[PDB]
Amino acid sequence: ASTAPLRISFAKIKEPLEVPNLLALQTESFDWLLGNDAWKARVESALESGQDVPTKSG
Amino acid sequence: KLHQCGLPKAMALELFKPFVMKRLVDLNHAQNIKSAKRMVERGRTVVYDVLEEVIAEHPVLLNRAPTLHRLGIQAFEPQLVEGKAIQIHPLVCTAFNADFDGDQMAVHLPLSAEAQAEARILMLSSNNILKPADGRPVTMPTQDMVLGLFFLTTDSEGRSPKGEGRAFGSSAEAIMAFDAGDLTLQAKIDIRFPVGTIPPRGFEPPAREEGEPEWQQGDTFTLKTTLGRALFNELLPEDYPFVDYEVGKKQLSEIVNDLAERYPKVIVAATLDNLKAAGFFWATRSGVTVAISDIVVPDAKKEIVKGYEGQDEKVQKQYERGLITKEERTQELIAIWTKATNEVAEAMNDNFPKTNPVSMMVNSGARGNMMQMRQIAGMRGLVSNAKNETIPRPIKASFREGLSVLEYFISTHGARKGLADTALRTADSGYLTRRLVDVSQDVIIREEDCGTERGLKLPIATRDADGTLRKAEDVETSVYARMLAEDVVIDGKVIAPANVDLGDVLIDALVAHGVEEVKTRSILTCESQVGTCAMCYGRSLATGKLVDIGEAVGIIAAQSIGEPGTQLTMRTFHTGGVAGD
Amino acid sequence: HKRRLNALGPGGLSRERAGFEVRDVHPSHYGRMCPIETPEGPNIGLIGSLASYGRINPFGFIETPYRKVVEGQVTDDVDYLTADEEDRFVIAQANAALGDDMRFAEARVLVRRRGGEVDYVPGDDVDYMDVSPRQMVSVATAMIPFLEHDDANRALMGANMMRQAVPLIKSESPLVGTGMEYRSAADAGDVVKAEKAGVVQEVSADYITTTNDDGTYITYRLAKFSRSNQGTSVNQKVIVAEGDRIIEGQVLADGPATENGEMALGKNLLVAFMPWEGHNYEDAIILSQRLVQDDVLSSIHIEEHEVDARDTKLGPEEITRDIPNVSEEVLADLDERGIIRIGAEVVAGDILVGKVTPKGETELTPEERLLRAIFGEKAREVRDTSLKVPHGEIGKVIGVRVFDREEGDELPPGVNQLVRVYVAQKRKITDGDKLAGRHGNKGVISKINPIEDMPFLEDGTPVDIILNPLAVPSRMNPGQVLEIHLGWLASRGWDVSGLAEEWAQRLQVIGADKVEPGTNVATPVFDGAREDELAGLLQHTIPNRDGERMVLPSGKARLFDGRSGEPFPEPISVGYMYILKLHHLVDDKLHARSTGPYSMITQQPLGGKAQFGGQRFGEMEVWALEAYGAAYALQELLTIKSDDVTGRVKVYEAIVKGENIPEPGIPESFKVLIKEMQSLCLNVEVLSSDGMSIE
Amino acid sequence: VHLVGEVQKVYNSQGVSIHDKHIEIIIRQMLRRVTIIESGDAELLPGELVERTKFETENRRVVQEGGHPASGRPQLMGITKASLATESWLSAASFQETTRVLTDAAINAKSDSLIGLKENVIIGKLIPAGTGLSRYRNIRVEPTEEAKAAM
Amino acid sequence: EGIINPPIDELLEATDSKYSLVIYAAKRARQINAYYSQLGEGLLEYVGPLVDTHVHEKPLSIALREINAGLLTSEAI
Amino acid sequence: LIAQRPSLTEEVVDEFRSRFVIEPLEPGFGYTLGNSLRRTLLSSIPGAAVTSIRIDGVLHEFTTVPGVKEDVTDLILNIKQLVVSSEHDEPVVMYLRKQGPGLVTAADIAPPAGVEVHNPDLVLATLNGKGKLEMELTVERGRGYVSAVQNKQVGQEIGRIPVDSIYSPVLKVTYKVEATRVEQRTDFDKLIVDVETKQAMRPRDAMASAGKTLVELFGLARELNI
Amino acid sequence: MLIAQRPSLTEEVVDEFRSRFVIEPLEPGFGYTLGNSLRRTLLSSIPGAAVTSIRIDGVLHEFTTVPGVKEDVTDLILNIKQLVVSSEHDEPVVMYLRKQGPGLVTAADIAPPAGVEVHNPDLVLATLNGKGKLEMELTVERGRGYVSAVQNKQVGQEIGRIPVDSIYSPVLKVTYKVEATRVEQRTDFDKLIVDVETKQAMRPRDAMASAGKTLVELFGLARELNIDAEGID
Ligand SMILES: [Mg+2]
Ligand SMILES: [Zn+2]
Repeated sequence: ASTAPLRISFAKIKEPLEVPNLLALQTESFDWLLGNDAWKARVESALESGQDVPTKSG
Repeated sequence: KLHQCGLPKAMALELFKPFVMKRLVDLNHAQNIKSAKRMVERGRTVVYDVLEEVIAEHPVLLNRAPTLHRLGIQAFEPQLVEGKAIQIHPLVCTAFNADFDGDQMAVHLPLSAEAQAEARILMLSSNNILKPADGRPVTMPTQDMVLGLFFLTTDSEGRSPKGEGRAFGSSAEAIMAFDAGDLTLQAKIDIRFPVGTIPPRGFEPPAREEGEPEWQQGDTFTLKTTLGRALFNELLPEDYPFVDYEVGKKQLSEIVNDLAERYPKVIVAATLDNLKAAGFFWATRSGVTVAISDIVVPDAKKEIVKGYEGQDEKVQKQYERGLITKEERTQELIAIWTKATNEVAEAMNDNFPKTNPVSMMVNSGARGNMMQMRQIAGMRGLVSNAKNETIPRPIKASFREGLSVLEYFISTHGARKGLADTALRTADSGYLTRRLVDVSQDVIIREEDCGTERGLKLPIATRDADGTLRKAEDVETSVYARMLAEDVVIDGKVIAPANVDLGDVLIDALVAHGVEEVKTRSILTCESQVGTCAMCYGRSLATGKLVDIGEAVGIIAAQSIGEPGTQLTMRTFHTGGVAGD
Repeated sequence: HKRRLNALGPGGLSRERAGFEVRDVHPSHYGRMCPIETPEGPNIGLIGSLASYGRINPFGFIETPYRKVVEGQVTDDVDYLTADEEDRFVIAQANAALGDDMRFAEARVLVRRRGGEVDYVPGDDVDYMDVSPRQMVSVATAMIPFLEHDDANRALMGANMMRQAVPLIKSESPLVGTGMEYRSAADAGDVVKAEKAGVVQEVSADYITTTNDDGTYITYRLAKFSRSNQGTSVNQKVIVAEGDRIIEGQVLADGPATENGEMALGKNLLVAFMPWEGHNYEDAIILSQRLVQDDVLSSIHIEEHEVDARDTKLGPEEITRDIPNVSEEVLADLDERGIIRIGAEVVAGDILVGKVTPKGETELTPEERLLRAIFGEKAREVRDTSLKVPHGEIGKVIGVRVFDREEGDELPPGVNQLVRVYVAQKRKITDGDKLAGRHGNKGVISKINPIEDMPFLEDGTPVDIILNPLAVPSRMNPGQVLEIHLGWLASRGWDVSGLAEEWAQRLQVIGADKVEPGTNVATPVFDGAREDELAGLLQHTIPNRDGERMVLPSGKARLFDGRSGEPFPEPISVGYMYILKLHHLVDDKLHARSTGPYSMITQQPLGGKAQFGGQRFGEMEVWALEAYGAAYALQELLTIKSDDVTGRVKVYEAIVKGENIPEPGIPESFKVLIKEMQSLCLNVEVLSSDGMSIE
Repeated sequence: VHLVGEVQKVYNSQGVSIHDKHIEIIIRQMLRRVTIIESGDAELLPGELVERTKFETENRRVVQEGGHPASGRPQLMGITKASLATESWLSAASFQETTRVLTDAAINAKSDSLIGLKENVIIGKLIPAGTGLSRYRNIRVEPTEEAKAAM
Repeated sequence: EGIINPPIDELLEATDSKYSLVIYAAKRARQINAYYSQLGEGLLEYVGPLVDTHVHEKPLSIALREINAGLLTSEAI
Repeated sequence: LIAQRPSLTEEVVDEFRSRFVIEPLEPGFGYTLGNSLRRTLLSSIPGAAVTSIRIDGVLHEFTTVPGVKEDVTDLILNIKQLVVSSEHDEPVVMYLRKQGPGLVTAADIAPPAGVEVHNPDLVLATLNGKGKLEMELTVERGRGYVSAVQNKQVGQEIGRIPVDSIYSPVLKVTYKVEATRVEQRTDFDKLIVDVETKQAMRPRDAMASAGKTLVELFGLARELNI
Repeated sequence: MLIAQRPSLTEEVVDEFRSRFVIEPLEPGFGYTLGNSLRRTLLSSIPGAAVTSIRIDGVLHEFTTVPGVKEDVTDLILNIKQLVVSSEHDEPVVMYLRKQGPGLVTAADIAPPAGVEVHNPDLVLATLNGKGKLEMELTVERGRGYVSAVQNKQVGQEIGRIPVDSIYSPVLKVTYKVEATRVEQRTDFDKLIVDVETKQAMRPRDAMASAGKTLVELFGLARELNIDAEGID
């Protein structure tokens, strides 16, 4: 809602998907390497969601 | 001015530390030498005053990193200037190939008396009008000034030619009328000229009507011209014959070359400076701009292209049934779209008026190229697919309408390849230049006159249509600036005396007399016991006079060969599916 | 920097191994690697930025999101496709229109397929389409507005340049820009956002305290004027009030080059396109003194240089105010232990911290002996080695840090004490400074006219910057003209209601119909505002004063020449353009040298700016000088001006004394070479015509 | 003629122009050497590169001696080979290849005469091209008697 | 009052070349600079500026001024 | 042929904006007059501005004052656009003190006798309950624009800090021309110049000063001849 | 607050009619104000007198030929407008020129009426072949600045009479250039150089004195708003 200041949009087509976490490339990779709580949390979230993921850490 | 360069305070003060110290001790501003060092390090005002006193009459060589050809290093008169960047004269910038996007240029200091003498005489920025590559002006760039001159010497229809069809007693009253707004700069009118105004070269045979002898070559004469052409000519020196034709870029180079040939260097520099000032002023007034309504896409485009699309989809339909092979479909579609883009290019060319800014700054030769406007207004056309292929579906939208996503992607396919090719070609060009300079050394002019008479046969005039003689299309790079080994007699009378460099007048006379070939002396046949003689090499091209003994012809030749290596950037558009052909 | 994919590295494609194929784009690089942006140097294309929607396959491949299509009906389901799985299916284009129902409006739809083919396939045959048109463009390139109208080359240069804009004193978000700058700013780590949804209790410049409803109190400390890696300030402002409610992830404090959580890499200036007296020739730039006057383009710069009190074999080094062989006033602003006070303006040569060598074997020279006897001064073994501000510098010190060996702090071996001082200045925009816009149009400032010389508009507003029109046709980036017109439109609001026009209908349905003056406007990178929209809004701009619109329907305006005073002969294009202050500042580039440090193995001057380095007279320079026939200048530039130890002192003495320059000797590098080829068992002997030679 | 025309059309394809003398100097340089054939009377090796001036000199010597001249055929080779096979070993060593040229310079015991340009840029002496020539640099200066009479 | 103040064409036609002009004017400039730095020996050989001189000047400007006036002459050994 | 001398009439459109009409000008004369008037009205007008300041416990502009959400540099930017009228030809000192929570503004600054702040509604900063702002300001008088670099003259007073100052109190000028109703081919034009200036001074005396400067320049040109 | 260096107009004369005027170092950016205002006022404000119409004997407006004269009518128009006349009647006045026989008719042979003076009798107006036959009457009228030719209906009143363009300004042209100069170690000083070309009638310096007086009046009209002081000298 109040995430950003109001900016008039000239866009014509609605976008279903939102931009992901733009820094996911580094943070998720190192999360996987450490194998800390975050990596295993994402692993179990993917498993219960059915999404494939390496379930062994780095 | 043409021989001036600006040096920020800090750089000038640091470059000239020994000289500023000597001047400070001599004027007693500083007690002793060490105190002078301390005072300059402090940077008190008297130090800057002494600096302003000491830099003048001391040349400094400005020099850019690539230094492709000998105009890379150029001497200048320094000049203190506030700020922190070198100030340079826009005329000499194109000699350096030095743009002002962002560009650093080194400053070197001639130290000895001989060194500064050389920088005064040889390397001076005003004695190098002519580029040594082919002997043409290089010190009249065109980005902005030439647009001003073109807008200045322009025929009617550039505006509503109000105040047209009248005569004015002298250019002064015409100018007054121009400020009044009744007259416009672009409007044909009859203008007087005071005595001494040398008239148009084609105006000479015509004259006024009288029963007594008259000499209009150097007295008053009315002339139907424009106020703009009057201003342009009064920029040029009085002795120069009047110019009544639009200047653009080619004719400006022509007149600059004529000035460089027939006038002294100082007059050439002053004329260039006047041309510069007027060009900037009248480009400011020219009102060239760019806007959304400036670039108007041709109306016909959409219709024609959809017609093509119909044909195209029809072809696609008869490819869906297997009636045509895929390769044949690709080739015929490529031909179809080449035809379409040629047709739309012609339609856009017809549509755009002569008064719009883009037309003014592309016709004049200021900057740009007609295909760039083609793909700004008309559709881009066929774009090369990766590893030198052609896509079947060219881009149908111009940059004004905005390309599509896949269209933008397939355009980047060629853009990045162009970048990489440019980089590789500059590397190879540098290597070639080094090799040419390194083989070409040792060849210095070490003799005034050859011992021999043997010459080289050259074709003076070719492609002579039936019942007429036509000179060679590329006569300039071949036979100009060469010395005839021996005289020529065609009607039993001598036409071109031996050992004279060739210009326009002699070439025209010899062609008119109908000779088909000439025996021009050249370095190949040169028979010199020591190196090569000056006359065999003929006149230099950066000076317009006979090559002085001892000049380095080898280095100049190698640099002239190597300079456009970066400019070539030409490659086969498509391999065509065959290798080695 | 985070998202780059450096192809260069160990066990991979090195710079030498590069060919034509690797650099060139591939049809696969769509949603996986931005083709527009890359370094333009020799490593062109080898390094590229990850696409906006890119994600990493666990095996290391890159995926991209695609929507699902079934029986001609695109669904609201997404699948992630790698570079191989994308080949089998036929993928549509997001730009393809869609009907009121979820089905395609047009049977004919653009599609792409195996091998990068772009052929069309009408009707229900596709299965996957791009989810957003900005899939193929990275963040930097996605920032540019009206990208589609620019050439690929200029968009490449504009992406490379946008990564060099320095933060300013006061940052302002673009009036016209992509709608994505908010995400780019927020996900960047510079900005400080809340981890709890509570109410702020104490707002202050240094820190901000918040209280979640649970009870936890958290205070965020805002960095203030701390040097970044590039010697630029990271000053962080505060936006939230005292009693305003907060939500998780909401933004509290801006970062460098940010505003209300929106990226702001520069300011937006009023631009008019016209040649102006040649001061903007060859793409140089003319801007008002208003920017110098109002600090519109001004950036803080913090330099940090440090010195260490190490112990040598003679003894320890002392950091003391009692530096030897100095005057009294030089050490005026120093502290007790010999440290410059905080807040004391410095200049070139000023003493930051006073350090003295322990001692050294001093054999007083006879002249020094006599002079010391005369003045009764005792030349002491302790020698001055204090830190001084390098030449060509200015600034107010903002902080000093001291670390002591004997204290609990740890230091490397030997260094008893270490001192770091911050010198911070406020560099204003000046001549020579490099400026540039978003669309790869860059130029050095060439003149800053007073506010009056600026050709002003019908209501007296001077134009803040002049740019040469000659750039845009050849540069093939008419996107900047579009941006200028839309910036003018954003600055002056517009009202569109009941106009019944096609563009009016599109604006009304989009919701961007009634826009007040000043509010920002967003044009996505590939769904920008059509030129019809710009034309219509230009017709229907809000009257700024007296009920008249200063810009004609053509998008141009009447410019009154400030100097002469007369109106310019024809209207001129004007609007608001976003410019950036690059980091290619003149102050850092400037460098001169009378005489300075010399190298060791070969006695020629050494290189670089930090060490008073003379410019290199390369091979092509001597080639050009030979081409002129100038031989004596070459002799001096090779022997007197470097590479001859005997001649340099002699020439300095002759210049200072006024005596004529002496004859050059032989260079030192030649003797280095003859000695080296003597040590390869080649008896390289220099001989004269009449027997042995004299050297 | 063929080389001049070919390279000129290659340049003109883009649109750039250069004068033909620039090309002609290089072309004369490439053609400078001659391959000796039938080296019977000349007593040197057959089938190796030899400078044109050297060829004419040795032919004059042998014909004056009464021996029949050894034949030769003009040979064209690239700029690189021409540069490497030069009389001044220092200039060639300053070119791209250093080890081989230095090695054969040592084995041949060839003294590098200082005539030319690059090697006189190595030594720091004055290049013999332009202001460095003997005839320009030997002049002496003194005003006229009337100048002193005036003052 | 400038580098280009003495125009070059007269100097070329005087000295018949351009390099010879540079070296000859350089020799003259060296001589005048040596005279100006005599500081008291008063060697009879040295000759001061023939043309008028400013209070502070470069030797080479005066040398080229003398060449333009033409009163100075050269002679190759 | 007809002789008609210029005549000036004035009208007000706002408390600080006025329009001035000069009808009998010659053809092609109004534009140049309006331009020269604008050039001198923006360049040289006498005004007052803050040239330097002092803050307790602050040694340079970079640091921050505890208790105020805007860093000192933001305070420089805020005061820099403060508009003042100073009658003392010498520098004057003003004091700004504020304790407790609230918005410190240009209204609460202490005006010395003869120096007046003219934009009291401006907001300079906001203080917290714990905060405390003390500030000394130096007001000088001049014309044009002067950067902080040349305004620094005290070195030992490390607490003092200079600020770039702007003296000109005029905001903008816009001139236009028309055609007079008199029936002649000359078509004498009516120059109308609209001046809007800051709250410091009425535009009337601003243009009075501009006219004084220009008339003095042209009188210098005239009298030195003949 | 006071100007660092006061200006001082100075003159440089190369011909009796051509002149150059230099202003010493001046406040920054003031060069263009003074330069262009001076140009326009010097070109327009100074009053003068020049011909307004010409009448040839025995010709029609459409009939561009004149019998008995080798030259045509348009060159005659150029020549007459070239000629300078000093008049003070404040109303239209007429001048006559009647000459016969072959020869050359010049401004010297023109007979001026009372109170009108021709300044340059050297100009040759026309050349005659055979019988000159020339009879001519031209109208002079004082005025200000510059005005283009218009129809007054004089042609309808008399067929021979035709309009002609006029040069009321005593000056022919002003070319002003502003350059930079360095004073007290500061380069923020602009020198104005104004080159004034004027006809032989009136000296340029007096003309610019009149122009400066006019500008002084026109800008001191602004003193009436209020009394204020600005730094000077
Ligand atoms: Mg560049
Ligand atoms: Zn020869």
